[PDB]
Amino acid sequence: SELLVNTKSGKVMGTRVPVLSSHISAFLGIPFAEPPVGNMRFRRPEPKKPWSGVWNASTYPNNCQQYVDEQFPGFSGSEMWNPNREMSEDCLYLNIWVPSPRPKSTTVMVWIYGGGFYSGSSTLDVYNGKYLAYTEEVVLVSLSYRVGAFGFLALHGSQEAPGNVGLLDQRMALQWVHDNIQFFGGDPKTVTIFGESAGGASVGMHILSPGSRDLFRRAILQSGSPNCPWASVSVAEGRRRAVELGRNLNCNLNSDEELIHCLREKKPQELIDVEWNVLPFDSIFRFSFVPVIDGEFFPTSLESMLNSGNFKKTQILLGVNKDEGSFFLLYGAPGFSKDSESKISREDFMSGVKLSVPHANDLGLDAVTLQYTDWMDDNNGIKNRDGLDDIVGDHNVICPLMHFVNKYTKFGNGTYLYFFNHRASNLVWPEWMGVIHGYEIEFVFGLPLVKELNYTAEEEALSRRIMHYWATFAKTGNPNEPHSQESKWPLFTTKEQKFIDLNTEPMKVHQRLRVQMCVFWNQFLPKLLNAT
Amino acid sequence: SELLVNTKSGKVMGTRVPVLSSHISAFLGIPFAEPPVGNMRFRRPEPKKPWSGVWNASTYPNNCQQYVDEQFPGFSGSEMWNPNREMSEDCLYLNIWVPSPRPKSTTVMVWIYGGGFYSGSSTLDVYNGKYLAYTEEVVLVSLSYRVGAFGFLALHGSQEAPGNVGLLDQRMALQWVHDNIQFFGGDPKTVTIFGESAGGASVGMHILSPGSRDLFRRAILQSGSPNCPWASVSVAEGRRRAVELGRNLNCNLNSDEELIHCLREKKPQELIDVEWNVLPFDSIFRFSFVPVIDGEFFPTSLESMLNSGNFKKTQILLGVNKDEGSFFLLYGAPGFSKDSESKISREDFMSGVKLSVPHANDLGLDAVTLQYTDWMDDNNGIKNRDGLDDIVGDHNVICPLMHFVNKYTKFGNGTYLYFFNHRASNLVWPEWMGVIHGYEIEFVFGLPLVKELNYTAEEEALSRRIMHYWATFAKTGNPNEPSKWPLFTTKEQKFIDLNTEPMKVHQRLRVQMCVFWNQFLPKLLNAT
Ligand SMILES: C[As+](C)(C)CCO[C@@H](c1ccccc1[N+](=O)O)C(F)(F)F
Ligand SMILES: C[As+](C)(C)CCO[C@@H](c1ccccc1[N+](=O)O)C(F)(F)F
Ligand SMILES: C[As+](C)(C)CCO[C@@H](c1ccccc1[N+](=O)O)C(F)(F)F
Ligand SMILES: C[As+](C)(C)CCO[C@@H](c1ccccc1[N+](=O)O)C(F)(F)F
Ligand SMILES: [Cl-]
Repeated sequence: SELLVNTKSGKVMGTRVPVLSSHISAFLGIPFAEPPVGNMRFRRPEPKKPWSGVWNASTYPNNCQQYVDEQFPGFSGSEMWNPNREMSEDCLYLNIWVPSPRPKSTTVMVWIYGGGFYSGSSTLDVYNGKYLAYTEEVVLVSLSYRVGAFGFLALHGSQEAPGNVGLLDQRMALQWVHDNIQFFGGDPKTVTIFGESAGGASVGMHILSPGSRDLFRRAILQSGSPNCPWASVSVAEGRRRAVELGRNLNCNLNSDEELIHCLREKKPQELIDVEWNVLPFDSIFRFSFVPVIDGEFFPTSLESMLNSGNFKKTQILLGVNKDEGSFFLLYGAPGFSKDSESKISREDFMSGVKLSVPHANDLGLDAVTLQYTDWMDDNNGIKNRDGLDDIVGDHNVICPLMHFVNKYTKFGNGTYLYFFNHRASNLVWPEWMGVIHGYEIEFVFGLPLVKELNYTAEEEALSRRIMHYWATFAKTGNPNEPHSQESKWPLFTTKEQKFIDLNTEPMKVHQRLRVQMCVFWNQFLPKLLNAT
Repeated sequence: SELLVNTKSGKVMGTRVPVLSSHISAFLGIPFAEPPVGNMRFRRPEPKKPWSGVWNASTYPNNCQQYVDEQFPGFSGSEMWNPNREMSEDCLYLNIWVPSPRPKSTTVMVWIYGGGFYSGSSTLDVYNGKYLAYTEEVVLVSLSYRVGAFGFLALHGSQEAPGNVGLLDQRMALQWVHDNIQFFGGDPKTVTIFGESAGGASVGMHILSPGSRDLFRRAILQSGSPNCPWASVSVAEGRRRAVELGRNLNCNLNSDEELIHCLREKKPQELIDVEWNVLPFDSIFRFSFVPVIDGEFFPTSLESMLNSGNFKKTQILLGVNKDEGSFFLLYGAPGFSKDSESKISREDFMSGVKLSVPHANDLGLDAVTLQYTDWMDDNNGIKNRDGLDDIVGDHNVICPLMHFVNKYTKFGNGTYLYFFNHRASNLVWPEWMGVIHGYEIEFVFGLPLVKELNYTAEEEALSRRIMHYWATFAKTGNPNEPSKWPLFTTKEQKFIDLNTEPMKVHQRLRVQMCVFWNQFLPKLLNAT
């Protein structure tokens, strides 16, 4: 049977699912690690021990314990990102979509959801992997990993809560894929890991980490890169936060042993409820428990590894969306509302840049402000809104990614950069938010191909070319089909620095994506701040 | 006679001079102070001792000892600024242009030449005051003052070379006008001091200095203000340079009096020959001997005086020209040439910014560069040129003056700001240089009216209105006679363009770049 598979660990029974007037195979909730529960909470994940009999893999598994967004209850625009299954610590599972009839040894794509390393689920409606698998005939894998404290509590020196275990869960799902994807018609030698936001950062951390390097061939990073300011902390910062987490729950703080034993006695939701209390400053686009530069999963600073070319050499495809910042300003900055134009006064702009660049001293904030203010028209609420938007998106996403692409390229074997700037005709968020962080995803997953979701014809077409670029990149390492008559996404090179827009207009090639502002964020500000 | 005048210090005989198919009286080289020579070198000026008989004021006096420019021998665009008379240390004279028939108690305008405090003359063809006096019926005065070491050698604490004597010379010329201009038909209660560059700066120093306030009514500042980076130094920096001059002429440096007596024994040119060697940085738009914040001519810091409103409260009219920096890049920056578009490479740009902002550290230089560079097209030679042309102009002239204008307006009684962006049709300098530092002057003095100088008909008209604004301001404190030039206010910050096209009103003159230069960069440099 097409739906029964003999994996290394045990047998698996999938389910046939309809997809655009056809069908394909799905294997949902397949375990790839022993449940990280009880005294195992905060520990490195252990391989799932073999099982006898058939594993029912016909339904999505649990989502990991995480903070649920309740800003807009019942609003589809936000809840579309919330867990849609029972949360549980027993959440280490992956999902596979296999074309029917089963392919021989085809391209694999592994999806690593984002969500600031504090949230995310593999089961969301926007991650339904059937359309992409079916349309591009690839084997699509959806993995999961512990988020928040559960996946990132870092008490360096301790083997009970070493940190980076959520990144280690990802690696184990990858190893799983490497050991078994062949039984599903996938080529373990041609696996592309791709992810958005903390998912794009994860992908890049696997490109850097020596222990993850050989578990994949190529990589795709969307709206996130490993060196993002919010994607990692030092061992000290990691330890301070874990200690503060304990102080927040009246834990014994004599030793890591006692602190850790204490935390393992708290119910999940108890940790979640104080999770945000450990951050250094009041801010936006900052998350509590994230990867740590431990000298193990990450041998040295991300920067030195990047400067010395100490990373996996291969082809990467990555890009950003036009308004990566709006989502965050809406949730945590004064002046912004989802029920208005959110025109920002000069006062709100000032408090806004402070909430956005939390680590900056006075001189630093002055420089940012100077950088994003039109002093001829400084009371213009629209300019102030768009100004703060760009601040948040340039600082947290775009410039850190450009820094990364520019470094990676000196050593890599092929880079393709994109700027997604298409505002969906059916977006549920207000107009001022633009092409929001996370909204190219529905195009990558081909949701526009399901007529009942009301996308325009041209949107279906955009979705089809994006999936084709992705899959084609995945199979070959170049998004372009050889000897094709269509316009060509050119190679990004350190000398030319070319990239394309991704929208419904005919492709356009541009150069030096946001250089001005990125020269500021990547070179100048860092210096100004170092000078102190 | 109309040409014979009894002054307080003595009798003076002027001379009749033609002007636009007509005539007016001219009184040239009237002495307003004892020649500051010999033992008097570097000292405060002493009032001119009265004389018996009649003083021959029919020809221009000597120009003060100064570094003559030889960058372009023969070339008129540069030589028009060099001394056109013999240089001497006996150079403290002033010139008066009086309309004929002699007016009664009329408006006076006193001109103060510039040239970074190291040069300048009262006799240049472009300062001939006959056109302005005749056309507007004002008594026009051009005074002079010691420049370079002779006017600003500063060994604070000594009476042999206290510093600021050149500013004290200007002040004495003002006292003279105050005590005598009435005898020439001028109203001492309606004296306007105006000047450009070091001259525009001087004007502001007299607005600041308590000792100079009651000697004039109003002020006009052209492309210069007191707080310009190049217009002053501290008592220590002043002393450091004075000592370094001695070290350069192998002088005994045991004490101030000894160092001084030694500098007095040198021939004028010997001092001039080592003048630039005392600058601490390798740069442009920087001059060796300049005013010193001594606590006497200037009570406190220029800024504290500005913040506390400690200065003369009156009306002021000032402005800048579009391309202040070009003159300076041409002379001292690589890449620039009088005979080419002077397109600048990225490398000549980096060095050019280091030459323009000599005090800033690396972080500072980065902020400057970041600010004036278009990174999507960083190898554009024209943007690099125009870009460097703005740095030097914004830093040295435009932003220091906008800072001044905004501090002054908080306490003042009326501000009028202009932006001069017309390029003379007959300019001898290359197009890339634009509207150069000092070229509004020919318009303020109405040279466009003398037909043989070949200015367009519309340039004569631009000159005519500029002169009328100046004189009308001088006379009433408002350049408008009952299209208006609106008042500048801290809320609106309005100013006008001064060109051939119909007047246009703008707001917030170069606010973007000046927020950088006046607020951000200073802070950056202090912190780091
Ligand atoms: C494809 As998503 C990385 C789950 C887009 C939204 O997620 C952001 C976010 C940003 C600003 C406000 C709220 C949220 N949110 O609720 O998820 C965050 F934080 F997860 F990264
Ligand atoms: C006690 As809280 C007001 C959930 C700490 C941070 O809150 C952020 C936030 C809240 C929810 C998802 C993402 C973010 N963020 O990325 O900053 C914001 F925006 F509300 F301040
Ligand atoms: C009305 As003027 C203030 C005597 C014209 C420019 O003079 C500048 C200058 C700037 C750059 C190069 C050369 C010179 N120059 O020979 O005078 C300086 F220095 F006098 F102010
Ligand atoms: C030994 As030299 C080459 C007379 C030091 C300064 O020289 C300036 C300069 C020379 C003549 C008039 C004005 C300036 N200036 O304002 O900087 C420049 F430009 F030549 F370097
Ligand atoms: Cl003495």
